[PDB]
Amino acid sequence: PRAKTGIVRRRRHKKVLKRAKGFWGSRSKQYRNAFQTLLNAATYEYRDRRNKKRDFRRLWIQRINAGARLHGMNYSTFINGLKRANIDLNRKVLADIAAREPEAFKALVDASRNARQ
Amino acid sequence: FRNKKQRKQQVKLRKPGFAVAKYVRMSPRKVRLVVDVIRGKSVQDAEDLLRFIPRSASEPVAKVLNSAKANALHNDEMLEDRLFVKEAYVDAGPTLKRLIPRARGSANIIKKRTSHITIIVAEKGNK
Amino acid sequence: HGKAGRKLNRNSSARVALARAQATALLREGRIQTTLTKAKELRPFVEQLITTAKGGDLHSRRLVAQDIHDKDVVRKVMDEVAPKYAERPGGYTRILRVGTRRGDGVTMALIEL
Amino acid sequence: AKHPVPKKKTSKSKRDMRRSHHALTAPNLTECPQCHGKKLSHHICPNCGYYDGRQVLA
RNA sequence: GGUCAAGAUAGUAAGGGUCCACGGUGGAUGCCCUGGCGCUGGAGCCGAUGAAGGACGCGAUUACCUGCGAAAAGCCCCGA
RNA sequence: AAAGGUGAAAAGAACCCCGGGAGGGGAGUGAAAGAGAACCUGAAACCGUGGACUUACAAGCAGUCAUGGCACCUUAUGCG
RNA sequence: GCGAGAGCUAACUUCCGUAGCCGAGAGGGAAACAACCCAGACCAUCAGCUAAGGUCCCUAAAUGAUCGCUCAGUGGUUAA
RNA sequence: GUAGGGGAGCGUUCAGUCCGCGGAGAAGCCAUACCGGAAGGAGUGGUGGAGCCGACUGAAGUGCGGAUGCCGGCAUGAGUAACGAUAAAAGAAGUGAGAAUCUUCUUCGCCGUAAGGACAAGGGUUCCUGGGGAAGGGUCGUCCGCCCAGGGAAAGUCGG
Ligand SMILES: CC[C@H]1OC(=O)[C@H](C)[C@@H](OC(=O)N2CCC[C@@H]2c2cccnc2)[C@H](C)[C@@H](O[C@@H]2O[C@H](C)C[C@H](N(C)C)[C@H]2O)[C@](C)(OC)C[C@@H](C)C(=O)[C@H](C)[C@H]2NC(=O)O[C@@]21C
Ligand SMILES: [Mg+2]
Ligand SMILES: [Mg+2]
Repeated sequence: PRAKTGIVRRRRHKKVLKRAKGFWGSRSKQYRNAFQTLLNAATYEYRDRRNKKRDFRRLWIQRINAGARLHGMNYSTFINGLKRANIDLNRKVLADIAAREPEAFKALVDASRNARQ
Repeated sequence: FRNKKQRKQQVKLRKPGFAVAKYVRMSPRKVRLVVDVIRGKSVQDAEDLLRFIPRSASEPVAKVLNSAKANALHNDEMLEDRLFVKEAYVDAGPTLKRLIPRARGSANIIKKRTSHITIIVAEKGNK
Repeated sequence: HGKAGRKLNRNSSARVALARAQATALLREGRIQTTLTKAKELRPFVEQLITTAKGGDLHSRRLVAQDIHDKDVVRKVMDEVAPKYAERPGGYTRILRVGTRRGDGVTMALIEL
Repeated sequence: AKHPVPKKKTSKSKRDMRRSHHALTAPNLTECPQCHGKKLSHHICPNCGYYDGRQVLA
């Protein structure tokens, strides 16, 4: 018996061509280019998962030394204080305190200054 | 509602103020230029603009507009001094492909594109 | 540049043929419908022809015969039209614009005297 | 061959952008002081053949 | 509230972009069979009594195909 | 070479309207005309009309991740 | 890279020896950059510590501490 | 983790078996935010209008982005180059739904050892009349060498 492609390819093709959403020009309309775009998208996808994790910590650190410097300190110094006050092991959350709770952030600056000098 | 089978016997499908000139021996883009000035204009302005637009697509277009008018009145009861070009568009009909001879033996194909000129009349009504 | 002042659209011989051709037509018919431009160029040549004829003497006649090669039109211009224009300080030619043609899409005009 | 030739297909975008000036300008239609059919400024009214008096037949 | 100054910021779309709705084009896909292929078996020569294959015809009206052959879309006999 | 397909049945659309016509809109037939003779389905490329969000200090393998704005609510209201 | 021949103790040169990497190796660094430096990616996280490299702003983190040097932008184009 | 070797599976057509579904709507097509570790699979809705899913087992013309691949459709260049001898053309009148282009009149201009006329070859009804106006005609046609019908072709001496 004969077993022509019929239905299999078009379905295979529509799947790809639907991942292609706000894809500019041919990248959303023609299969070969839509599919091709996705290979490169795969690189970006797998990489950006572990990248966001560097991206955020960066943002986190930036907010910390901003507030640390508001109370005559800095990230390097502040963190060492909290480290030297072993009791203090915030690390995660610490950026939100600086940004939302200034009263609370000050307390932790004052504790960090002790454990150091 | 019931089902599809029933609906088809129940509600029988109308095309109010619609008329189409099918298989018009003219290129779509060429025809669109004319149709583009007629969109949204009052059926009377449309009739007049057409008589003065120097393009040859003017005649066929005008002919659809008068048919759409007639249809709106006769087949649909609608009142004339309330009429306007709700919608108008040109779609492409089947291309007449012809073979032209060229230098040093080669041939080419001339595309003699056809048009489907449809215009839709509606009653304006501010209120 | 090109700050000249005349207008052809063919070759020397032809420009003169057209001029004389349409001049005979207007003078014979009194009103001709032609292309706007073609009519514009005609206006002065025909206006100048009436002034020559406005002489009345043989020379004035014979001069008209250099451009009007129709025995009858020369008589019409000499003996009929020019005398009627006696106290008109030149100007009998008027151009009206009729409106666009089908084939070329050219704007037509009328020229009458 | 056919010496200067296009390098890449021009996109639907790029092709369309070039046509942003191709739109016809509607004639400025006036209404005839007589026969009351619309006409072109500086031309004889098509309908009556008027231009102050009647010049053209019908 | 108004004039002057200093800042900041919105909306316009000639045309474009993404998405949605509705269409046109085109003939994939599904369904179908009026057409083919293979194997198995049967059957297996035609012609000077003029073949195989054709030309020109034959119709009330006939270009094409069919059937025919100036007795020409048919004539006679037998059977169903 | 390529070329298939109205409908169960031609009941193949009398009559009306715009148009020289082509083409359409109705009326009628039919279960359906969402089958009308460019007659089964009618993908995609491609060409359009309409709507949403948008774009006229911008350097671009066109995505990807993050956040904000607008819109929407039929595996779908914390979820997108 | 190291150890030699060839070659000008030239070549991003050639031909061996030997180790490591690329080939088939993503991630960090070295602006950019197969090979150098660090380190071998089973998947998920809007957690933590470190390597080489860094901590004025672009750009994560001391415009750090102490005793000195250079004043040529040397740093951030080679010799007699 | 490349060549390569090894393992487990997804999907398509056909077949045998079983369970079924379907004009109160099958396949196919279209939309989707659901499921599975992947190939993939389901729900709902929309179209369609007569066939078909699931499970086991069997067999293959069984899975496509590439081959300056083949067939077909459609884009780009682009409303661009061109519209085929630089022998012109003008006006009037007519016809017609419609006229630069068709008819007629008066001019103009180009050939005139030809761009006139008569054979031969070759072509095959192109001839004439009346109609037509899809397509062919590089534009447009009311016209034509195009389309339809009817007609026309005459030999003892001319060629054979
Ligand atoms: C006149 C048109 C005619 O072209 C020519 O004849 C010119 C003159 C000829 O030049 C020539 O052949 N020559 C011979 C040398 C002088 C002249 C030349 C060469 C290069 C550029 N210009 C002129 C080419 C340029 C030459 O290419 C050249 O070939 C060389 C072998 C190598 C060159 N490379 C390096 C760029 C290439 O361009 C080729 C081989 O043709 C014949 C090109 C191929 C594609 C070809 O056959 C075309 C279809 C050709 N046939 C046709 O009918 O039309 C064409 C286009
Ligand atoms: Mg030295
Ligand atoms: Mg391909």
